[PDB]
Amino acid sequence: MSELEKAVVALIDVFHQYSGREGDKHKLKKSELKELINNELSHFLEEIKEQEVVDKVMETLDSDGDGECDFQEFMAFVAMITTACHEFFEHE
Amino acid sequence: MSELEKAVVALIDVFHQYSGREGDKHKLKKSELKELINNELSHFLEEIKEQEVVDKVMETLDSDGDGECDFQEFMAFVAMITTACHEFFEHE
Ligand SMILES: *C[C@H]1C(=O)[C@]23[C@H](O)[C@H]1CC[C@H]2[C@@]12CO[C@]3(O)[C@@H](O)[C@@H]1C(C)(C)CC[C@@H]2O
Ligand SMILES: *C[C@H]1C(=O)[C@]23[C@H](O)[C@H]1CC[C@H]2[C@@]12CO[C@]3(O)[C@@H](O)[C@@H]1C(C)(C)CC[C@@H]2O
Ligand SMILES: [Ca+2]
Ligand SMILES: [Ca+2]
Ligand SMILES: [Ca+2]
Ligand SMILES: [Ca+2]
Ligand SMILES: [Ca+2]
Ligand SMILES: [Ca+2]
Repeated sequence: MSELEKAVVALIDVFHQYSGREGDKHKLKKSELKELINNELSHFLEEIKEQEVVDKVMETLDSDGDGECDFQEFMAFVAMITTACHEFFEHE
Repeated sequence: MSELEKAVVALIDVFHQYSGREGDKHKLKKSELKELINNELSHFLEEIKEQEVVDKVMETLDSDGDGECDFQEFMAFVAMITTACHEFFEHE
């Protein structure tokens, strides 16, 4: 597989690992999203240590308003992060 | 870096490699997008061998209508592919 293909699979993998912990196995609840961010984005995002930060992050990502982050919403989050880093690294 | 973080960097890397070949170094023209798809998505997408396919792919991805695929448009493309694979692999 190419680096791009492996990246696609990694995105699916990490979402699977975290979404499947509790409740709906295909959505991230607050606790699952928090742990995904804290364990897997520790170099890109500040560690979440406050309930109010958990709440605001979910509120921002939950565009369909069901209180959880589904795969499409997770991809939008990944796009946000990647775009920020693209602009940072390319000086855009 | 986590697998998720490495994936983010890979997306930026592959876009950088292809966008920087010709013209605007931060957008993919038709030839650059074609080669990105053919070289880097050879296991996910059928190889593009026809001008009309190149044209339709760019037409679909070029949501701002400037004739090229920028980073945001590339991320939307990655989201399309990853979502398709997520649904395939999770039986969603
Ligand atoms: C690509 C990531 C990165 O290196 C950032 C962010 O996490 C994200 C884009 C913006 C980068 C920062 C903010 O945090 C970073 O981790 C850090 O490397 C960057 C510093 C060095 C703090 C400069 C600001 C920039 O926004
Ligand atoms: C995750 C990718 C994948 O494995 C696919 C696609 O490229 C994408 C999701 C859908 C998969 C297919 C179509 O092409 C694939 O490469 C292939 O593995 C899948 C087959 C086996 C052809 C079954 C249909 C499915 O849509
Ligand atoms: Ca869950
Ligand atoms: Ca939601
Ligand atoms: Ca939804
Ligand atoms: Ca270019
Ligand atoms: Ca465009
Ligand atoms: Ca644009």
